[PDB]
Amino acid sequence: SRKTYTLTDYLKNTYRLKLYSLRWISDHEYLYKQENNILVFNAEYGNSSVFLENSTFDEFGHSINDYSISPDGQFILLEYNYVKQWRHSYTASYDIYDLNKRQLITEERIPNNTQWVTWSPVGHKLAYVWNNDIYVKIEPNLPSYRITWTGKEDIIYNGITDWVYEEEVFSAYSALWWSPNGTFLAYAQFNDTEVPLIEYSFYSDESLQYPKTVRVPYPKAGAVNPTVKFFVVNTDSLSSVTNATSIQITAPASMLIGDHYLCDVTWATQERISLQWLRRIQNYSVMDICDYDESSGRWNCLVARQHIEMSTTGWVGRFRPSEPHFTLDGNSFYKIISNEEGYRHICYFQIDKKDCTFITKGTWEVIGIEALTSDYLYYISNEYKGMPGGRNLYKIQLSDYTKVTCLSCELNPERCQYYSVSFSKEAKYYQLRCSGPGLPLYTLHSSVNDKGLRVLEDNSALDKMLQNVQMPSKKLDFIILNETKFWYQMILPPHFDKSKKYPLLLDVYAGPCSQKADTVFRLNWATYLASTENIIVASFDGRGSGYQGDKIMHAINRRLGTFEVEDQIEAARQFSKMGFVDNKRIAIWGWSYGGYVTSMVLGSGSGVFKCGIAVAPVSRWEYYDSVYTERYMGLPTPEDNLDHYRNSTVMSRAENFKQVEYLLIHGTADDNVHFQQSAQISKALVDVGVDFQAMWYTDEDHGIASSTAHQHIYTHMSHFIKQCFSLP
Amino acid sequence: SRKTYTLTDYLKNTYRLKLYSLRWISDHEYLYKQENNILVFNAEYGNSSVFLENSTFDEFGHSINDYSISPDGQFILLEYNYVKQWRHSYTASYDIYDLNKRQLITEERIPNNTQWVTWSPVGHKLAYVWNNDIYVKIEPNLPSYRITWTGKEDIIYNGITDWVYEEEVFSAYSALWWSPNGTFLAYAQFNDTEVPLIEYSFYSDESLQYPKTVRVPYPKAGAVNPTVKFFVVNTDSLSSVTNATSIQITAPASMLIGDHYLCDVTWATQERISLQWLRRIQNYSVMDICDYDESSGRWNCLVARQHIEMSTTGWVGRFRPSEPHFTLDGNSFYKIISNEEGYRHICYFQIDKKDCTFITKGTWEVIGIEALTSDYLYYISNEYKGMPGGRNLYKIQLSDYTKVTCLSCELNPERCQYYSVSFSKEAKYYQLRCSGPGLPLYTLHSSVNDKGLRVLEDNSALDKMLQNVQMPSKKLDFIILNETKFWYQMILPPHFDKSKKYPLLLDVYAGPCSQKADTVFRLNWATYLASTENIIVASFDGRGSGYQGDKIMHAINRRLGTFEVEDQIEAARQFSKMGFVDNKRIAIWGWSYGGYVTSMVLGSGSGVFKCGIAVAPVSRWEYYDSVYTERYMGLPTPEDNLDHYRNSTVMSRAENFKQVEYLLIHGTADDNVHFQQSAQISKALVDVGVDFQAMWYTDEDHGIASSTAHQHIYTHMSHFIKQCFSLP
Amino acid sequence: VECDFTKLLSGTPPQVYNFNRLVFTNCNYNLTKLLSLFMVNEFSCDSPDAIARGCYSSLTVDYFAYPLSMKSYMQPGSAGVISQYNYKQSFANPTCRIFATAPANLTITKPSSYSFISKCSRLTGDNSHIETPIVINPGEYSICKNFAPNGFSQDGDYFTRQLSQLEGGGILVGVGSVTPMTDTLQMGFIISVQYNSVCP
Ligand SMILES: *[C@@H]1O[C@H](CO)[C@@H](O[C@@H]2O[C@H](CO)[C@@H](O[C@@H]3O[C@H](CO)[C@@H](O)[C@H](O)[C@@H]3O)[C@H](O)[C@H]2NC(C)=O)[C@H](O)[C@H]1NC(C)=O
Ligand SMILES: *[C@@H]1O[C@H](CO)[C@@H](O[C@@H]2O[C@H](CO)[C@@H](O)[C@H](O)[C@H]2NC(C)=O)[C@H](O)[C@H]1NC(C)=O
Ligand SMILES: *[C@@H]1O[C@H](CO)[C@@H](O[C@@H]2O[C@H](CO)[C@@H](O)[C@H](O)[C@H]2NC(C)=O)[C@H](O)[C@H]1NC(C)=O
Ligand SMILES: *[C@@H]1O[C@H](CO)[C@@H](O[C@@H]2O[C@H](CO)[C@@H](O)[C@H](O)[C@H]2NC(C)=O)[C@H](O)[C@H]1NC(C)=O
Ligand SMILES: *[C@@H]1O[C@H](CO)[C@@H](O[C@@H]2O[C@H](CO)[C@@H](O)[C@H](O)[C@H]2NC(C)=O)[C@H](O)[C@H]1NC(C)=O
Ligand SMILES: *[C@@H]1O[C@H](CO)[C@@H](O[C@@H]2O[C@H](CO)[C@@H](O)[C@H](O)[C@H]2NC(C)=O)[C@H](O)[C@H]1NC(C)=O
Ligand SMILES: *[C@@H]1O[C@H](CO)[C@@H](O[C@@H]2O[C@H](CO)[C@@H](O)[C@H](O)[C@H]2NC(C)=O)[C@H](O)[C@H]1NC(C)=O
Ligand SMILES: *[C@@H]1O[C@H](CO)[C@@H](O[C@@H]2O[C@H](CO)[C@@H](O)[C@H](O)[C@H]2NC(C)=O)[C@H](O)[C@H]1NC(C)=O
Ligand SMILES: *[C@@H]1O[C@H](CO)[C@@H](O)[C@H](O)[C@H]1NC(C)=O
Ligand SMILES: *[C@@H]1O[C@H](CO)[C@@H](O)[C@H](O)[C@H]1NC(C)=O
Ligand SMILES: *[C@@H]1O[C@H](CO)[C@@H](O)[C@H](O)[C@H]1NC(C)=O
Ligand SMILES: *[C@@H]1O[C@H](CO)[C@@H](O)[C@H](O)[C@H]1NC(C)=O
Ligand SMILES: *[C@@H]1O[C@H](CO)[C@@H](O)[C@H](O)[C@H]1NC(C)=O
Ligand SMILES: *[C@@H]1O[C@H](CO)[C@@H](O)[C@H](O)[C@H]1NC(C)=O
Ligand SMILES: *[C@@H]1O[C@H](CO)[C@@H](O)[C@H](O)[C@H]1NC(C)=O
Ligand SMILES: *[C@@H]1O[C@H](CO)[C@@H](O)[C@H](O)[C@H]1NC(C)=O
Repeated sequence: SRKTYTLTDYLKNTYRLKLYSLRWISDHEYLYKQENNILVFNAEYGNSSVFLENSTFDEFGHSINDYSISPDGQFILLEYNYVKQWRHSYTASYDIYDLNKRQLITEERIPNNTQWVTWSPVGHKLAYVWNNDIYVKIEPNLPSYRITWTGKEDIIYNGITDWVYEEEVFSAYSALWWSPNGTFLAYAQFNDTEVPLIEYSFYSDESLQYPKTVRVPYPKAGAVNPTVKFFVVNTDSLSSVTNATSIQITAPASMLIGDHYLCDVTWATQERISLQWLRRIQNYSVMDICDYDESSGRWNCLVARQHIEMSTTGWVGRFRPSEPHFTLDGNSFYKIISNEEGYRHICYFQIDKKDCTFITKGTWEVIGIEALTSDYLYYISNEYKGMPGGRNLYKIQLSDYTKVTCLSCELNPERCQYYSVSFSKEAKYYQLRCSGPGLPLYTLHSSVNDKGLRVLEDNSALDKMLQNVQMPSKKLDFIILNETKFWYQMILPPHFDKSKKYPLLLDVYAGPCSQKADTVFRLNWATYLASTENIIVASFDGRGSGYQGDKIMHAINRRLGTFEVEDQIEAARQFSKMGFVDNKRIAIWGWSYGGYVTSMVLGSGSGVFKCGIAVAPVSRWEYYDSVYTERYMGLPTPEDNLDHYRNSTVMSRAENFKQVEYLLIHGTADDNVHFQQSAQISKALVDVGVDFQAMWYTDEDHGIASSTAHQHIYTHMSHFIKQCFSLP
Repeated sequence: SRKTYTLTDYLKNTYRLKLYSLRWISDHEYLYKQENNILVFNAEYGNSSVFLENSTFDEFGHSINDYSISPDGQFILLEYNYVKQWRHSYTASYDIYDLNKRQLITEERIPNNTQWVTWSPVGHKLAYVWNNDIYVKIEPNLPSYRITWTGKEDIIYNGITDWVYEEEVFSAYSALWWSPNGTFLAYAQFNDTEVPLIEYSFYSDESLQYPKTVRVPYPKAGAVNPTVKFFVVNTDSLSSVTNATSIQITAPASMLIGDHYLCDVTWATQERISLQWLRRIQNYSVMDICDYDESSGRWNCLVARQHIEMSTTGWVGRFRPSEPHFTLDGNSFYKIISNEEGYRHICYFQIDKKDCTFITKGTWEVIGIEALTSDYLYYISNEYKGMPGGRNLYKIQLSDYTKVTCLSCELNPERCQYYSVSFSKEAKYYQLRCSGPGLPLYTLHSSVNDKGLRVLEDNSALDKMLQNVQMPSKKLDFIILNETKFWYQMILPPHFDKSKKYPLLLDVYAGPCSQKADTVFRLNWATYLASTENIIVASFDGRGSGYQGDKIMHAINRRLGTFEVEDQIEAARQFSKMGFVDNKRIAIWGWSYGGYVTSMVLGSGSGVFKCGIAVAPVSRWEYYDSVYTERYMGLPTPEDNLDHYRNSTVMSRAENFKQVEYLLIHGTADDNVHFQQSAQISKALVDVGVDFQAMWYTDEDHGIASSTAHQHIYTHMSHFIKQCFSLP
Repeated sequence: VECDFTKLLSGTPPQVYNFNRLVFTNCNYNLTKLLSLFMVNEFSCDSPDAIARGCYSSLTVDYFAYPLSMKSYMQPGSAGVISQYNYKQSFANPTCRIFATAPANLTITKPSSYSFISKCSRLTGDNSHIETPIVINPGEYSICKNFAPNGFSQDGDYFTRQLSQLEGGGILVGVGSVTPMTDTLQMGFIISVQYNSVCP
């Protein structure tokens, strides 16, 4: 009996998954940072050159965490004084270091507390956002040019996104979109004036004797939403003697009748852009394609160029409507469009033609387009062996749509089944990063003949040190409940026997379009629970889970917290009726949405489960933000959906909590799911009179990412699980 | 066998203590609320006659809350729509009901959300505060006269105390003081402009989706205190055509050097008022006696009439300087000050001669002055058998100071030892309220010859119910320690034998001038712990406990958390070596300051204690309010006492918490001890990495007096105690 | 040259502690025109005829804002707070006092209010507990003059300043009261003169 995966092994990160992260600067080469040194690698022959040394790093007076490379390679951007604000937003200080002169630029440096700096795709044009204002530098040793004058703290955002767009719509802090050769700069301006504010106290270090109040514009469900504008400025005609001007590309006439969003921006060709707008009632999206007019100097958009995506059964897209992948000439594009049956597939589009011809067909979904040069299109799909939890890279000839070849199906079937790819500039070389059932293996390929040039990382040392530990297994299978295939995963303890009965902890997320039963290798809390405590950690993909067709995903439309809860309960019943699961030692835990599902499962009065953990759960859907709630539930007006808004609350079913043990953990400084929801849960549970456990984590975000708080919360959940299961 | 005192009996209040609350309205008549009927009683004869009917007030659509009687008996003041704001402050609606006409007066009603209404001591003058402004009504069916025009919400308080004065200085919401015959109205104005605010979120009922944030003017330790002004307005010269003029009485110039407080206001005679001021460094206080002249109408306070009280070793007074008790002529008064030996006793003072002559001496402290007539003076002291816990009533003769008669020493030696008194208007009668080792007993006496008239209440049915059930027994004794007796109490379980070792829970407050070993009969959580779980609950009075002389009380001056913690640890050591206490099952719990003492004992690393509860504890003394912290520690100024301010934090002892079990309970909407404090404790404990338990109670004040929250918190405390002691 | 009472009617009048001595009319002295424009409310001093005609040597004047609703503290013999702190009548020279009221004509500009120091005592001691009031000479200014000589805004204004040595070496506390403004301005004229150029 050798050693096991202990809790301190997970908390202290003793077994580290080695990551081979590279960035292509050209067709031929890429950069890999190793031993605090930047090295150029020629993909054809190996050829480990050198780009930067330790001398540049230690000659400065401050530590540097991240670097950025100019595309021409003549400049490097150094980032220091990192102060994180949100999940994607940050503020930092920057300085430009020249490589041709090997000297640091000291004239007109980037000011302190800069929100976002981006390089032009070609050349060395630099545009940065400071105090919610856009400044463009043609040269790093030249004064900046002011673009926007309407920036204001927590009111107007220019070139950057506010909270709700960054969290849900754009999934990034950047609202700047350069032209393909760095001529036009397209930015989005957000107005936050009627948006109501959330106020939570912030208890800082012990020196601060008065807690600060954090004021964040947070549009809750049914409240006012930010208004988005769009602008395009010309960087070629920038002069310091006059103000720069921008031309506002307005929404289509079908979008200005009501509230609208701006979900996707993509530069289609050298002089045209393709905006994608989405209605507040998120089942009607229109993509607007606009061409630059040289004669008038403005941007015109044609009605016939508009393309309309509709969803009668539910919402449009998976999370956001997918980005288009235009061709080289810009006269056609490829988009992920749901079929008539329901599955999402690639549809070949034309600019001036409404109809599109699908190029892929089946009972599988295309995850996303990656690259296309002139003749083959590379996409990721879950077609291989009918597994929605596995991803592989496929290529399809543009002329003949029947010609489909898999470049990652047969590379290593027993080890890698979850592929993610990164391509070069002209897509002649791609790096396959498989994270399947085996250890993550990194390879380098040439797209001309699809031959493996070399392996970049195969985790040999981790494979060496994993022989001394009893690693848990992982079984992926399905059950047929309502004449349909529903997949589930199980992390099983080592030396697993079907005769012996084990405790089962149901790790549940159950979010809309969420996959929890994929073949991804993980070293997490479930690994410790299976290896050390001998606890089966199981996940299920019920109704509402994505990558399985629109029939399964859109069954949860306008009814949240009903079908996923019964699906989790029925999955637990099937797991207990299989035979190797103890019927009296079933638990359930979750984070965010997972906590909400756990709360409704424990409050359902089913009696299957013994104890439950809800880490920062959602309590009432009026409390959560507008975009996420309104996408899957609609507006809470009295005549549309207020009944299920007031029927799908945790506090309405607090009477049934007396039969279960509840652990409620939430961070006080949480901005995604505020402390108000757990406060209301606690208030309802003490009004009914139910005994339960609780813990607040001060100055903690949604993820509880600080190392001390992360170790403490996982130790406390481990203690609660051990006490609930009557384990030593 | 027979039943025990269960937790359900304590929380549901099945064994209810019967009280006899009476209000004197004349020399020999007092009121009583029996069966929702106001009854006039006679002191000499005992016959009762009905004053107010049932149906005379329930004919309205709003249920009344409490009644206020005019001294002439012409009107009754009824209150309803009770809304609690702080511990003492509230807002309610009021209406006046006539008793001769027997109708309601709807001519000029008192407006809604009235803060504080008081009757004149004679006549039927009214003085109510609305929107922090003073309104005075000569007759209830007449228009009101506005006194103060400068009132503002959370800025200027006119006639009502702000937060800090109500909590610490005045211990009431009333800042209005009528003249003895209802001619002059004395009010104090509080300025809160430069004082910083405290922000805590208030997550209200589930319908509200955006939490409110509460703004309270809260001067912390080292912050800026509120500025007080004092005014007296003549109510006999009121007119409806001109504004009322208020004459301001300035503070003594000894206090104008720096910050100062107004701590006590007492009317001497019809034209003389005595003011007591307290310095910001609360060890120098002066009493200002002011006369009203007729030539100018200005209140003049002579320098020769000032009386100076100072303490060279600690702070003056017990909590605030003691109020004087003037004679009929107003040329002399009796006051409680500390003698040369350090014990509080009564001085005969003269308003022109500086020196005082002590009329009481010994090793005991006079608790308070109750009633003064020309022939005798009545006071309460802890002289009898030398027990500081006991209270008895004594009368001294003004002509001969060596003739002291005790009126409650031998009324019932084995039942009643903690006496409280309530004299009549002329102090011709006094109702004695004993609450000794036995059940509370309420007797009525006449001061003409000290003859017992009758027994108002003796709790007969409660005696039957308590002799049905097993109940714990108290025990009062002391230990020698460092040649100074320190008293303690122990609530022993029923059928208590010394041979069997019992678990100990050291119920601790240990506040400055706090008594925790008094002979008071209480039906509390400790009685449930002793009667059901067989837990010895103990309390101790170490250094800093009051009513034992200034040498004991002032040992903790400028040093908090270093002496009383050591005394609590030493008391636990002595209790463990008594013989009947299991050393491995000793716990500790406390409220507010008791939570701070518990946190410090657990962080001391002594190893005596196993687990600890600290509900709403004090963490750092720079977080508590200015008056309470600066009275016992001084300013956090880095040339005076910053070393002990930064040495007396719980967070400095966070590493030693690893050997004990910690339960941290706090209310989110607390105003006395903020949620910042427990947030900092939790942050330190998760930064060190100490496993501990926590619990938050939303929308709960410092008291946590809501029934559901009270039941839940005491059930959770019982669960934690039972799981810590492994009780069957 | 020719001189008269021209500087007394210029600008805002000061208060009783901020009194302005002025010496003029050395060559010629003008009679019964300041009394004509500003009528007299009382004339009693330790006669109008003796001060009206008769040559003199040096004439000084005293003027300050002084309401008629409070007049009895400043007497030849009195124990008022104004007499002890703010201003005391001088008896070294033949002097007479005059209290005047502004008529309906607005020739003079009104100040905010009438204010005067109620307490000008000195604090000294180990704990600053000994109190000693500072009486003032009839011909000297009160030492609390620097606490806002323009006036006191409210009734309870206290301003403190640590005194220099060469003055007592203790903390000085100055508290000044205020009376409400009347309908018209009101002047306190005090004229002192000693026995030769100042002649009618
Ligand atoms: C309650 O206290 C506050 C301050 O703690 C008082 O406000 C203060 O009012 C005075 C006027 O009486 C202000 O003085 C003025 O300041 C301005 C600007 O410097 C200056 O130009 C004027 O000549 C005059 O000196 C003072 O600044 C102000 N302090 C503040 C606002 O912080 C307030 O009056 C008090 N309440 C009552 C009812 O008196
Ligand atoms: C980057 O792209 C822009 C957009 O097409 C180019 O600008 C145009 O260049 C053509 C070729 O000379 C001119 O006829 C147009 O008048 C230009 N339009 C504008 C708006 O400038 C630009 O030349 C490209 N950059 C480079 C270096 O070639
Ligand atoms: C951001 O939005 C606010 C309102 O949501 C805009 O304020 C309005 O400005 C117009 C001027 O065109 C006025 O007529 C309205 O009365 C204003 N309304 C309010 C509520 O202030 C504001 O101009 C917008 N800012 C930007 C930069 O677009
Ligand atoms: C560019 O535009 C900005 C804003 O429209 C101008 O800045 C304003 O200039 C006026 C005077 O012309 C000032 O009164 C404002 O206070 C300025 N506002 C700000 C925010 O600075 C700026 O002058 C313009 N510059 C040029 C060269 O036209
Ligand atoms: C998008 O969703 C909304 C609400 O889910 C749909 O609006 C409803 O449409 C049905 C059918 O026309 C009506 O019976 C309802 O009264 C509508 N409700 C409201 C609140 O308007 C809308 O039709 C959907 N859009 C599309 C293109 O399917
Ligand atoms: C009593 O005093 C108050 C406060 O000074 C006076 O109310 C103010 O009067 C002035 C002058 O007319 C107005 O400009 C203000 O707007 C008034 N304030 C308020 C809050 O009413 C009031 O007039 C005085 N009453 C009498 C009879 O003199
Ligand atoms: C209440 O007490 C006051 C204070 O003495 C009385 O007011 C004085 O009464 C005397 C006669 O008793 C008069 O000579 C004074 O002029 C009064 N002074 C003032 C300022 O009013 C008042 O009379 C008493 N009221 C009652 C009803 O006894
Ligand atoms: C009240 O306490 C203050 C300080 O809290 C005492 O003042 C200090 O007394 C010592 C004694 O020599 C002096 O050395 C310090 O300079 C004093 N400090 C200050 C700020 O005054 C004071 O003695 C105490 N007793 C009183 C006022 O009676
Ligand atoms: C740079 O420093 C790192 C550690 O700071 C070291 O591992 C590496 O070998 C160094 N490289 C060079 C070229 O000095
Ligand atoms: C390696 O790369 C360098 C420049 O990156 C090139 O000059 C050299 O020829 C390469 N070596 C080969 C192709 O063997
Ligand atoms: C940023 O701050 C540092 C130190 O505070 C200063 O030296 C530097 O000049 C600042 N940057 C700019 C662009 O002013
Ligand atoms: C919500 O619950 C109520 C129960 O009072 C029910 O009548 C109503 O139909 C429900 N609405 C739904 C399920 O949409
Ligand atoms: C008044 O009400 C009480 C309780 O509401 C009731 O017991 C009593 O009989 C009523 N009548 C009288 C005359 O007290
Ligand atoms: C009690 O009776 C006496 C007469 O014996 C009477 O004067 C008195 O008013 C009565 N008391 C009450 C409260 O009615
Ligand atoms: C107080 O509120 C009640 C409720 O509407 C109203 O009837 C009453 O008139 C209010 N009081 C006043 C003085 O307006
Ligand atoms: C109090 O604090 C000072 C400085 O913070 C330190 O030097 C001293 O040792 C401390 N005293 C204690 C911990 O008793």
